[PDB]
Amino acid sequence: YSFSLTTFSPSGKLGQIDYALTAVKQGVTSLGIKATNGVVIATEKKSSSPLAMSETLSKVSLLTPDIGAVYSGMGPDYRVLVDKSRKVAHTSYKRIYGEYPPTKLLVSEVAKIMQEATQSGGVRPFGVSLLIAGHDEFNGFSLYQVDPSGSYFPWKATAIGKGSVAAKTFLEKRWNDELELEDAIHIALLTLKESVEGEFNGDTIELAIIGDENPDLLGYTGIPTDKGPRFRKLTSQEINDRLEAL
Amino acid sequence: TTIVGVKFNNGVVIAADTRSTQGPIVADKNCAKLHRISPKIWCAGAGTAADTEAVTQLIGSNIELHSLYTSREPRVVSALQMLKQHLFKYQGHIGAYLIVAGVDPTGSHLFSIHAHGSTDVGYYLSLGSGSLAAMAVLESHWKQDLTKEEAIKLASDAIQAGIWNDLGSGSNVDVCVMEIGKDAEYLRNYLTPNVREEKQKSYKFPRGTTAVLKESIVNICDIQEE
Amino acid sequence: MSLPGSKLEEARRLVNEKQYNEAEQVYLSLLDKDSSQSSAAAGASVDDKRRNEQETSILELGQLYVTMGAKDKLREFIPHSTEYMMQFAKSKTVKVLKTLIEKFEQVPDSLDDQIFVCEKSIEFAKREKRVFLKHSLSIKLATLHYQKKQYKDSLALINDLLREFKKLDDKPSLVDVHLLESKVYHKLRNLAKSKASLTAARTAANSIYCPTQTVAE
Amino acid sequence: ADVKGVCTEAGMYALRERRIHVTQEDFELAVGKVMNKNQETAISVAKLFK
Amino acid sequence: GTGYDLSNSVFSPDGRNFQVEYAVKAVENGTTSIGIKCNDGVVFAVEKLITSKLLVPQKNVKIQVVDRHIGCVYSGLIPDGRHLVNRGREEAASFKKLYKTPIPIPAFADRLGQYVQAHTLYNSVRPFGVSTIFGGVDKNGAHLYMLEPSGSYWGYKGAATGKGRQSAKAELEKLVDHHPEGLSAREAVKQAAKIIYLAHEDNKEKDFELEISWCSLSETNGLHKFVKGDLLQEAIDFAQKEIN
Amino acid sequence: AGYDRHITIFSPEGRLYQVEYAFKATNQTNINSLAVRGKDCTVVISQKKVPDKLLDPTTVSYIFCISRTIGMVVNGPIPDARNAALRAKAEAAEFRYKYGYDMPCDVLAKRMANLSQIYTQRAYMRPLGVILTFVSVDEELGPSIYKTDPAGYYVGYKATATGPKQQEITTNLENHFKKSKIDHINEESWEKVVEFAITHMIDALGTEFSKNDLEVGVATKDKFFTLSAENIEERLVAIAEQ
Amino acid sequence: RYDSRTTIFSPEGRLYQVEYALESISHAGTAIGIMASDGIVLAAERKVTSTLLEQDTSTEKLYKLNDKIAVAVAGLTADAEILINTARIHAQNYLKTYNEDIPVEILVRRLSDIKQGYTQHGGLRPFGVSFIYAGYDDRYGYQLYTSNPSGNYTGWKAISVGANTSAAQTLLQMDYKDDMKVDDAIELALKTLSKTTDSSALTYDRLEFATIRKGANDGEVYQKIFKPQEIKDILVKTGIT
Repeated sequence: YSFSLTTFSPSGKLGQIDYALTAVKQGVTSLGIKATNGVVIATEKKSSSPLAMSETLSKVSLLTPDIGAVYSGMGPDYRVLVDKSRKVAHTSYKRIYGEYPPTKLLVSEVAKIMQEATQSGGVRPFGVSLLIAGHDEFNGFSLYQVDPSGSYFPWKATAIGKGSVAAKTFLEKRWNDELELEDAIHIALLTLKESVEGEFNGDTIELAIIGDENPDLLGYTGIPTDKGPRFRKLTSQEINDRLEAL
Repeated sequence: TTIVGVKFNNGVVIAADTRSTQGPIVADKNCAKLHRISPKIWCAGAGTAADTEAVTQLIGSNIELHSLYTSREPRVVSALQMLKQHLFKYQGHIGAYLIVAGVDPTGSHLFSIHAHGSTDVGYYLSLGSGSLAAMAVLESHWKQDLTKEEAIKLASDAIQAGIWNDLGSGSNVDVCVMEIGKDAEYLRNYLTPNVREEKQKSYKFPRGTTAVLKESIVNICDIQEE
Repeated sequence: MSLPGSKLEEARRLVNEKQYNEAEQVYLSLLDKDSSQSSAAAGASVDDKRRNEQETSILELGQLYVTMGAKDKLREFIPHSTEYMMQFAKSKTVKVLKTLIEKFEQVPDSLDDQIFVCEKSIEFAKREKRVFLKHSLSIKLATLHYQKKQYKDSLALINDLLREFKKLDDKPSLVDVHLLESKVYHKLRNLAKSKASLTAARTAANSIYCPTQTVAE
Repeated sequence: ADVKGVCTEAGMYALRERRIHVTQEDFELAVGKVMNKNQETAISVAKLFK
Repeated sequence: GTGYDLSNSVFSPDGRNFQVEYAVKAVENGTTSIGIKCNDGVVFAVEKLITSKLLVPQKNVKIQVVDRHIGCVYSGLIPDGRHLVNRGREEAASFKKLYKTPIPIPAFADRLGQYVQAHTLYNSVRPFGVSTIFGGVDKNGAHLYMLEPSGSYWGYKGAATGKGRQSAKAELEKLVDHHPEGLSAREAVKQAAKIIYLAHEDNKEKDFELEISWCSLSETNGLHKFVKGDLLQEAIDFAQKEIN
Repeated sequence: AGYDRHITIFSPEGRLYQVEYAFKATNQTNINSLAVRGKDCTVVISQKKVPDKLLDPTTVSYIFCISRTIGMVVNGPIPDARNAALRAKAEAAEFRYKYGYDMPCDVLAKRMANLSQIYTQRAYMRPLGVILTFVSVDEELGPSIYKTDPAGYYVGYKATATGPKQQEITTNLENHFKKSKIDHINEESWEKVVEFAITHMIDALGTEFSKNDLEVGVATKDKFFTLSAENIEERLVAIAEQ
Repeated sequence: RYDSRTTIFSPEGRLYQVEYALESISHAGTAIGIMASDGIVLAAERKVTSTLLEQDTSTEKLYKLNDKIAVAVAGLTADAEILINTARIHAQNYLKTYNEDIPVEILVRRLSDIKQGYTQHGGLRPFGVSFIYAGYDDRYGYQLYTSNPSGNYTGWKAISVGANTSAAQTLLQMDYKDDMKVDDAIELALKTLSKTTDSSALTYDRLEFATIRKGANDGEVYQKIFKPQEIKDILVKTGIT
């Protein structure tokens, strides 16, 4: 029943999908909050030893300059799948469309890599549920959750991982229909400090935004006609700033 | 077309004209001959416009993919080697001539690459139709070690001689200055040698000066219930 | 940016090296220079967009208050900073106003003032503002009645708040409420409910999300 | 079976409270706990994902 | 225990692959193979049991040659060891075409260890179950390895495997003691024989035939060849003399 | 109950029992490795345990030269040690001619790690039981240590240790970095950074070392070499002498 | 026992895996088509919801496969996703080759083979998707079908798939009218959706809607997906809100 990708259950569904979901819940807590001019995405880092460099873990990886991600679930699965995601994005949708793809479209490709890893029995699907946030000039700022069940959902605010259930009511309570990015950045840290305490500090919590265009990150100038990276990773020093004013 | 590169101490400049000719007729008066491989690598195209355009795009996506993968700054050095490989595979059945230059942490580099897969390094290069006309200007007027100032002046001078003696090189000069650890400066239409001459009559007339037979609306959108 | 910077430095040199007397005049200029920024009749003195200046102004005016040595004058200034708060008409008020009051609690300003300032903020903070701003002020008001030794007035407020936040409890902030209440009851000299509230605060500190200060308490 | 246990949990919250009266805030917590727990038997919001 | 065999890629909780340990046990039932490395050579000797006294004598070898300079002898199943040497001849031959020189002994060690490792890594093949002692002489002098069915190898001053590894490792252990210097390949021919003779008291039910081979830089021109004739008879006389 | 007789089939906790029994196969040769960062070098010192006297010790090793500027130290078993070493070498080669420059410590470790994930993704290969730690001084990152695990998890480090008695090594290192308040060793030649790694390992294990019982690989700026037993010996009386 | 792979039958000539695949369907929300000679309404219900699930920016249970045929989805949305792409690709292949927008029959028959194919050949999983195909072709006019996950099809005048298939079917056939109106067809879908679904109030955000009509301006075929606000207004009219 539960226990092949091939076998359907009496009430249906594959069990491997359910067990892969279990994996996510053993993960770390990542959460996203949509503001009216951004999306803030936040997660923490752990590594066991403190002798570990924390700036070497990849968990906030830009897929494109327009679209950042986090995960909860398996660490190994992330790096591989981020790698694959990027590769597909240029083949199907940057050699054709001529620019880095839509937030909606790219979320569908990611789901399609998962889906292929469910169809082929003896091959497990990815351990991760990602949050993929981005911007496009048609559908605006957007936020998604793409599950290891190969389905994706759009969301207003969401959290995934172990601490998800505690975070979601904070999100219900504290979300309002009109927010700024700066009130979202503070709400993001506040909620994430529920997930852990005794170790939360600006050098071990990794937090980024997909906000407004920044020509500061564009790296070539004197071309006004294109936009710069929507994405911005905030440094360790910024994360400490926001944690003091909170 | 004409393309030059001038190596200087604190970076490298790549200049190329805006006109594109496909036969004896001018395809475009203004259209870019500075294609973007990566934010710190730029290159200009010569030869058949289609082959250069396609190649730059193909290699460009791979070097942006590489930057993310190696989690460090895009090398000029990566780019050339990968590009060279790409060129080899067709066996010279692709007609791309390029000057690629950039700044990376290994420093500034200025390369020439041919359709065959012959590869060269100098401290001053050119390729294209009007390469012989610019080459003369570089060898004489260049010396080893330059400031920003002298490099930009010498680059626009070479294209400018290009326009005046080369048929396929025309119109304006677009210059891109890549200094080591600084933003590329894309200075669109830095130099004009000859501005436009206007036409001497107005050619706009009333309607019915051109005959109509039928007038129709063609669809482009979906109707409602009205 | 440049100008407010210079004015600030200039008053500061006088304070410590010549006299306070001369610094008052510069302090007057700091208030006018801020007033223009706040109501934006020059784009905040940088044109177009308010920019950096919108923030710069409220920050440097709370630096001014605190300097400074308590004065009779200083009393009068502080609950009128809530008019200045609404003047910008922004949602980034919430964070600065929390700090702002925190500055005023530290320097003692006698019985009436600390409580009087806080009630004025709360009026404006339920005009159209957040639930978040409101609760942070409520924890503070409760602390103020305790420090003046008002145990009826302290205990009654703690009850009006809490019963609604039992229905919506998701806050790391109610550990603080629980601790105040326990102190209240201890100093009215009943141990029945001094005991009952210390247990509560301890239950609230099982899920661990407490600052240093909170555990110390 | 859920709904007799809601009443058991509420009456145990109400003991902590120490009142003859059982307030409705106790019946807000009892539902929020019985309900949360049955969404962990369904392994998150799996109905959504199928 | 039970479980985690029946597969050849399945990890045990202890951290092992059971079936791969059962390989070594098959190698133990195989006949005794030793190599004694020498200061300007290597000597390989092997105990070839006599199925019945109808066997043709000195016409069946478990010694096989690889390229023209690398000796190999296997203990374990006789045909498995054959199959693994054929693959080895093709690999030594590809190296040889490609670079226009004979193999290094470290080169071969790497390549063989990848082919044994390949069959422990996949689910549709049974891992090998042979050890194969090999070595020879190169530029860098003489070298000797012994490759286990687990796909493990190291150099050895001297190596033994098979039923007689109990006796043979002990004799070799005396050999290093009596000679830390190296021992000439000639005197090691006579030595090779005594070692086998005492290792044949673990397979005493049957009779044996002694075949010695060698490869020596100065007494074989870097080339591997069977030791026969007068050299082979002298070693017999040596082993016979001291056993009684 | 199903769920380490298969590579891909999950447990009802969302763990892969079989993959984790590979994190537990790294004790099979029972050696310890330490690699630490100096200020112009990366040092790795791991045991060389030559068990038998029938073995020649100079072919016993775990430190592999991968490339001009790249070494790798193996903890765990020999058969998989060699498979890890060829793939990293093979990839080192591929990167240089394809992309026309040397290979950094990140680029290699990420690629092997992704490769481990692929081997766990299929049920047509197994994971290996080996822990890989890459050592280099990188072209623009300087001293770098990247540990690649059997699942394909990687994290960088100031210092890492591996093996059975790794925990004993780990407290000694933690206390050093805590007290110093730097993420480096400030000794300004590699000959004393090597001495420092020997020093901590003697104290942790409680054992003396000798010439045959250590292996030392040294990544220096723009070059790499693994030290002979007699050079290790010079280091060992430098410790003893103060 | 026989609850394994697909080659094997049960001795009762049942392939358990097609039977279970049917049962997959009623663990995702109700989906109803009602055919009328004035048009077809397709109406669907969300499997679950929360207060911060965004569902006003996109559809995800109503997909256009082409410009005259569209589908409602009930079942696993992952299984659905691949089959919708394959359907849509084929829909345009037909366009390229014949210069006509693909007939409803050719498209259902294609997908019936494909579903069947994943059960019949190899080791691949069967699909557990029910698509209500609602189309126009200039042969048969207006057309409704539905396809089983089993890999066969039947034409309908009304059908319900998804959760609560039996009840939702019963209320539909009880009040069905042979000629109907498009407007009444929309009303009968809300009336049924209320009693079958265990959500307390029936909200615009728990509904997706699309209508396919040729009677909203003739000469042309107009696919009108209802936006949230149109859905929100029509609940008022029927007095549920």
